[PDB]
Amino acid sequence: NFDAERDALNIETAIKTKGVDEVTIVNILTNRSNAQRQDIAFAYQRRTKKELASALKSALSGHLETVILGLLKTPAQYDASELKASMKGLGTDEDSLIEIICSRTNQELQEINRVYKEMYKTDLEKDIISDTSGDFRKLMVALAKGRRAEDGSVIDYELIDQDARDLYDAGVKRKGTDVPKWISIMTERSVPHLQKVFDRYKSYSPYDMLESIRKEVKGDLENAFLNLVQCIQNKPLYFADRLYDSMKGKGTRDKVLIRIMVSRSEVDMLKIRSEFKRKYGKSLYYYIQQDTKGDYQKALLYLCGGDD
Ligand SMILES: O=C(O)C1=C[C@H](O)[C@@H](OS(=O)(=O)O)[C@H](O[C@H]2[C@H](O)[C@@H](NS(=O)(=O)O)[C@@H](O[C@H]3[C@H](O)[C@@H](OS(=O)(=O)O)[C@H](O[C@H]4[C@H](O)[C@@H](NS(=O)(=O)O)[C@@H](O)O[C@@H]4COS(=O)(=O)O)O[C@H]3C(=O)O)O[C@@H]2COS(=O)(=O)O)O1
Ligand SMILES: [Ca+2]
Ligand SMILES: [Ca+2]
Ligand SMILES: [Ca+2]
Ligand SMILES: [Ca+2]
Ligand SMILES: [Ca+2]
Repeated sequence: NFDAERDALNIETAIKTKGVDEVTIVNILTNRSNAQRQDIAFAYQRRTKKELASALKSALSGHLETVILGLLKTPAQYDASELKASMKGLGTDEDSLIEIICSRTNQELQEINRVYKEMYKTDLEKDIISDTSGDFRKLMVALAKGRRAEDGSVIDYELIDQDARDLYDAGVKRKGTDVPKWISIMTERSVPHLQKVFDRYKSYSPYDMLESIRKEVKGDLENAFLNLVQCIQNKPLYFADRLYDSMKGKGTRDKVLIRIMVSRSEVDMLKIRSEFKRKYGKSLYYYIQQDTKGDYQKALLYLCGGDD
């Protein structure tokens, strides 16, 4: 059914139409997989001898341009470019750096590290170091390696219990905090293993893992731990909460809204939508529809995949 040559032709016609036909551009690109969009990009240059990304940057503008250009990048290229943006200058946008690093899998991070190095001619780890400090740096650097332990054939309940007590001994139980212990356990163990550790943790601590973080640490280190634990406990819900935060109240934090819709549209959007509706009462579709307008809105609603 998919025809890259046909799509590229229709996009070119839309770009050259007087005033630019954004609707057609959105209708096509937001209804094609990332892989198909790559095929469309090669077909476009093959036909016009011009790069699609460049053509669209000139033809589009505002939030819509941001969405479209983001969709044209491969998953790794997009994440790599988003990370670079968060660390730009004094990289004061720690929240974006945290979101990406705390949610990507070993496989995703392996490709991100590779592409980041190819695109910016520098190791992702070095830029992270420059935009982080203290234990916050140690945690982010560790996570970015994407070297989380694999899932064993058999569940190690003895270790699960061990880690749970260690987490407790390292924080709430003692004066101060043994941050390195928290970092080692939360970055080295597999996600599934940690989901069980956090459950078992409730048997030793009167505060769950999240509340324990709020009482033990502060600042970016605290926020990084909060994002990590949330994502480990329930990734779809984590993104649903970040999305809600990006639209609640006056205005919109477009940087977050666009990045999540673009990066998770083909990953777990169905689960994100379900968690969103369950917690916020309204559908994600409804929130997007109410916080944005025009072609930009249309594009995001297509990435949403539907109403709930
Ligand atoms: O939640 C609010 O912050 C908010 C809600 C209320 O609706 C209203 O509050 S009230 O007390 O006045 O009653 C007020 O509305 C805001 C709106 O929230 C702002 N959006 S934000 O910038 O994202 O924070 C903003 O909206 C204007 C923006 O330029 C833009 O909004 S959005 O689509 O990004 O959400 C939109 O402008 C274009 C839009 O970019 C185009 N998109 S396309 O992809 O190119 O097709 C397209 O949709 O057209 C619109 C409108 O174009 S026009 O304005 O040139 O005709 O909408 C803008 C707008 O509606 O003004 O500002 C409004 C109004 O706030 S103000 O203080 O009265 O100026 O706040
Ligand atoms: Ca137009
Ligand atoms: Ca432009
Ligand atoms: Ca303590
Ligand atoms: Ca809003
Ligand atoms: Ca808005």
